[PDB]
Amino acid sequence: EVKLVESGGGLVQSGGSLRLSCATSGFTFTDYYMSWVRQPPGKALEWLGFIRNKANGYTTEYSPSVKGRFTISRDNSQSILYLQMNTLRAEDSATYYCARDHDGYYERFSWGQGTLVTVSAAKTTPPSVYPLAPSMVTLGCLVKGYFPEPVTVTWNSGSLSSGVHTFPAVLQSDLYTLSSSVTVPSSTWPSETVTCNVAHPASSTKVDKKIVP
Amino acid sequence: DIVMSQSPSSLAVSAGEKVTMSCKSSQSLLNSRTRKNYLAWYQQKPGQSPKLLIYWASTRESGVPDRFTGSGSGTDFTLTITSVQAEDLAVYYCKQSYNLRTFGGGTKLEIKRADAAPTVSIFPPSSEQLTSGGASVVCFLNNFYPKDINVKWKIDGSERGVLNSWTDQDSKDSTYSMSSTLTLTKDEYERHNSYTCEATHKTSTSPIVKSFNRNEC
Ligand SMILES: C=CCO[C@]1(C(=O)O)C[C@@H](O[C@]2(C(=O)O)C[C@@H](O)[C@@H](O)[C@@H]([C@H](O)CO)O2)C=C([C@H](O)CO)O1
Ligand SMILES: [Zn+2]
Ligand SMILES: [Zn+2]
Repeated sequence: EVKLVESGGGLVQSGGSLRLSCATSGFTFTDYYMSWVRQPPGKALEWLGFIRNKANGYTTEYSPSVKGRFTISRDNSQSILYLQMNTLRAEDSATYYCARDHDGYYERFSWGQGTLVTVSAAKTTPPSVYPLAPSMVTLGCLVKGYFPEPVTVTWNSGSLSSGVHTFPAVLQSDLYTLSSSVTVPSSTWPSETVTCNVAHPASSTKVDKKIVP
Repeated sequence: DIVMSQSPSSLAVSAGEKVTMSCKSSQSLLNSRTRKNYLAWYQQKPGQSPKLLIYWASTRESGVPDRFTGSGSGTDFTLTITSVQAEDLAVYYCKQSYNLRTFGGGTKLEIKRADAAPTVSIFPPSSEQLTSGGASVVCFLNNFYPKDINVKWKIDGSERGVLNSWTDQDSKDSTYSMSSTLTLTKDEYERHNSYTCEATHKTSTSPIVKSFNRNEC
């Protein structure tokens, strides 16, 4: 099983620097070129650069959009890919993906989950998490007033996923708010517990909020 | 340089129907030596990373359903989906790898389905919010189609700090959902009694009305 996992994303100020990592497994790392691609919220994918395989001396190439400012490197002992970003600007705010690239034969990117980078002067603000309690019954959690993105919301630690709607965050007055609804049979709540699990990585916030009648 | 362009920007198609989308390069992607077109297609479902579907213009990656077919050559390429399914909702990107790599701007595919009325639910502010001086009232309008919908808030019968958010289309039932949040100060919240979310959607000339009264909490 191939695995690519980005890390390093978060909040950084304009003019500042940040380095992302991409840990890989499940394939012969040195045989492969590796690319970085980014995606601003709601916008298209943008290829940023690659680092070639061993046969090609692990050389780098970059899009003109970031050449001179971004640097790619790799650790071939541990199979980790890196992206060094300098002189960051608002336009660099995006989800950054690593992707496995060329092996000398195939033309394809055979991707990580992505790590979100936010370039802003705003401070880190943890969310407030509030329960939403009133056949089938609908419950929810309001995740209010946080910065930067993202947050994650699960219900009963992942065991409720069907009947879940998580509403995209919207920015108002320099803070994000999102909500999530879960719909279950009335026979099961409040008989059984329903809990939303909320995380905000920027503030290392972890919240479990039980929906109480 | 190599400019990649896609068409359409977006479209909607009913389940079972055929989808056709296009990708153009400013320069031929046909490599003389290998005789292959260096053009790949990726599918990006809501909240997910892109996934490889097609490469070398027409080679379908293992695990990808047969209903996806890549075609074309040189400067012009096509991704065709036959018998589209609800789960095919996604943005589709083409990407050249002839000279470094460049993505097109994507085609957003939505799924058309039968009109569906929303299920509306309203939620009073929690005591844990009120204690800090704020009062948010939330209304969920769930599983409707089409996407256009109107929400009005009424307080003591009078129309009125509102945060609206729509989900992406659902991959299973092709509906939308939206959340509407009205936020007041506790002081203002305590001056009124009836809080009402009213949803008007083309599925009925009657608004769906959900309310609660502060005195009943
Ligand atoms: C970099 C100079 C020559 O590179 C080629 C060549 O024969 O021209 C091709 C090259 O592969 C790449 C590359 O730039 O590294 C990546 C590949 O995915 C594709 O983009 C091709 C491009 O289509 C050109 O053919 O370029 C690799 C080298 C060989 O490894 C050795 O020289 O050859
Ligand atoms: Zn639903
Ligand atoms: Zn008033």
